[PDB]
Amino acid sequence: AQSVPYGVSQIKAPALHSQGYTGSNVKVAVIDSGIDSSHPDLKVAGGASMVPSETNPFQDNNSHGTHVAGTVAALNNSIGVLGVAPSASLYAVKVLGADGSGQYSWIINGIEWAIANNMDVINMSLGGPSGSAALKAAVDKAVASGVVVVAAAGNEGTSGSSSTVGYPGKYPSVIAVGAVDSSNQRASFSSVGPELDVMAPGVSIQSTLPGNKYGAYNGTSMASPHVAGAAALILSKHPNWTNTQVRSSLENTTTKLGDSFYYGKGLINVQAAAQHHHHHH
Amino acid sequence: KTEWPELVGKSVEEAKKVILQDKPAAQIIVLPVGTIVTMEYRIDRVRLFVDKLDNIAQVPRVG
Ligand SMILES: [Ca+2]
Repeated sequence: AQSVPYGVSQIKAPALHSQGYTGSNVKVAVIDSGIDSSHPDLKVAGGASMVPSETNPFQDNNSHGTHVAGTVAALNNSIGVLGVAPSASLYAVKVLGADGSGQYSWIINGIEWAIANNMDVINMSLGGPSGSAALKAAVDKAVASGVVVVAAAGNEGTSGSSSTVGYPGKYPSVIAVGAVDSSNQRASFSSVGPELDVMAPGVSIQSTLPGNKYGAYNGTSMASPHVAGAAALILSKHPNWTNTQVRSSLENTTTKLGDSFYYGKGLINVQAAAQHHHHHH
Repeated sequence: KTEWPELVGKSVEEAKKVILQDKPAAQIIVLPVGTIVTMEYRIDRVRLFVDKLDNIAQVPRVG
């Protein structure tokens, strides 16, 4: 039997599924540690590896990329869990190895591959404490090419009145996503600051794990894919909306939560976003 | 104890000894400083980022 993770229902994704919008024909790149393409609850459309020692993008030696991928698109059937956009065309862009780390050049290489392969949405459940001009250029180029770019805000908690949002989440071209629980309370680990854009479920999130397994993880890594999947649902209903319009529909239809420094615009509501009438984009 | 500023500059062996005394179930992993990492939050994990001399390059912290 299939179980729908609380976070998928919390952002109102099944409302869109009941109208026939499931992310069909929308290309989402999960830039991460690979995706176990053999999982019965996942369908991987393609991929590429930028990790020198791990050429196969369909072998996830860490587990994180498979869990992130299940939040975006675990299949709608009678087993396991349910993704936000269960019909999305899922791409495994491996830029992190078994130890969960990657050089900045490998992440940039994956972004360049995603742009060249016409991805509609990029999810980056990853980050580092320092930026680089090359990393900023890559995410800016993806957005200038029309791609919706989503990233985890970071798990650095608070630090007085200063931002703790990491990179690439800190760049204004990226949608930086923080983590709430089932009660809409910010997780204490969730990064904060002016650059935080929206929140999504990131506490005790059930998803797919390698080897036909399922399990729960915590983090802004788990929140990000709810937003990347939500962007794919919106594009399946509105294929002509630009990335600018998808982003504004998600940010301007949230359920307002706490102060913007800690919660950004609030919790995404993909049902409201998909019904949004734009006045500025 | 969740952060170890006193270990910046120590060797990996020295840092692991102190962290395990303070946090016996710590899941320690060593990585090159200047990398990008997964953003899941693991309360039992302590990543050690090292420089070109293999010394702790940044303040170790749980997560
Ligand atoms: Ca399923």
